[PDB]
Amino acid sequence: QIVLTQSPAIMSAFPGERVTLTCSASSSVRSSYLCWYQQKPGSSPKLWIYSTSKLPSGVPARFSGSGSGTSYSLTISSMEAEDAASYFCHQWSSYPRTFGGGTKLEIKRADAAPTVSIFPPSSEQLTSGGASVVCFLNNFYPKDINVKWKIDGSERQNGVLNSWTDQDSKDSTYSMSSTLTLTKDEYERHNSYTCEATHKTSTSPIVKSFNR
Amino acid sequence: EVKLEESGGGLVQPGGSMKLSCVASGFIFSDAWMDWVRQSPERGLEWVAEIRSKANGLAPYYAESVKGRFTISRDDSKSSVYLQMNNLRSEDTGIYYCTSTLYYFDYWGQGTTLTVSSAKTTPPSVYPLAPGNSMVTLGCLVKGYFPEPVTVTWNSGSLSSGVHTFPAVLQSDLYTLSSSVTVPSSTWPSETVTCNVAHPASSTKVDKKIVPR
Repeated sequence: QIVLTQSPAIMSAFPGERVTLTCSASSSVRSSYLCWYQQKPGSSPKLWIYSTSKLPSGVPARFSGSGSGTSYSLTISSMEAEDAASYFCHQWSSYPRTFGGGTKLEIKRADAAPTVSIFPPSSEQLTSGGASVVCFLNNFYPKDINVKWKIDGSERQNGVLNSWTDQDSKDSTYSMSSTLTLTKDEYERHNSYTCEATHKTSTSPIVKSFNR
Repeated sequence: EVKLEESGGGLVQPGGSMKLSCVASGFIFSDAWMDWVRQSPERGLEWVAEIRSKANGLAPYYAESVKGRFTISRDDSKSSVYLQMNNLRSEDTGIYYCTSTLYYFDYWGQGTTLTVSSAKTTPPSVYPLAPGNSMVTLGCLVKGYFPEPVTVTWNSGSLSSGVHTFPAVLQSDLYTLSSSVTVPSSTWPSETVTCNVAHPASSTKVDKKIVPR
């Protein structure tokens, strides 16, 4: 089977910069049957380049492709925000048909502080017996960021689950959710709850809090 | 227009069987080659099976990991392609896409999720997230469901900007996610904000209204 290798797996580029993604094949691939798919979050992969270098309808003209034998490449003449997505190379020259591991192409932008929002356990959850405190850190850059919790001033760390979104398509920012799960008893024993966000390259954190 | 409607997904116990169906419309189905592709968090994006047009010999091809257990077939008179799966294993879990190829042009369906697990279908608990400035952020917490996925919209999709729906995380063998929406204060609570949470595997839908505390 023809194994397709896409290195590196993550790549970043400034707006307007020329970008090139590579696809290495273990054995020769006929150029007519080497294609590239683009996938954005929440959507199926779309054929983006066919027959090594040809563009289907709807694909912007700044995209191009080249290569032969075992080495192929996709090129963006000028990186744009809507080009941040996953890209897979694919061959159907020899069966089994195979895909590359994919490359997440992201676009650089200006640093942004996260909008932080904290939410207490709803009464519907308290009726059932649990208590989840939610904290959203929305629209920040870069992706590196830290979050911490405090209960009545005491620093918390256990029972915390985090989830990151992909880079947004319009403002190129990231978002994160931090959920602290506790029992109804433990939540009722305390009153003050605090979620704060800190970027290691900064001192002033963004703090939100509430009282039960 | 070109359309591939997929069905037959859901949860199945290991060793069970299931048939994925794909109904094509908007082209000459008998001229197209049909393919099934799988995308999973642990096996990446992998081709599953292919069946060619009648004029091309109608030959089927299979990936090695499914050869013998999967059978791809097509009914041209019903413009449909099927993937019948026996002895399903945990490795077969993922989003299956039905695709059609005419000339070099390839079209993919939206995909349906197949989950092979011994765990039972569990509907989610949907909890509102109301706060306790010029813009406010509301949310919905979807906790304790199985299997994937759940879909979250806001105000039946009319609230599309400023929406962040986060990937599901695994907690106590169940899935949990949250969705946030940011709106101007002039719109809420003067006008209602409701999250629509759909979990197809349990045939559940919750329309949770975010009332102020």
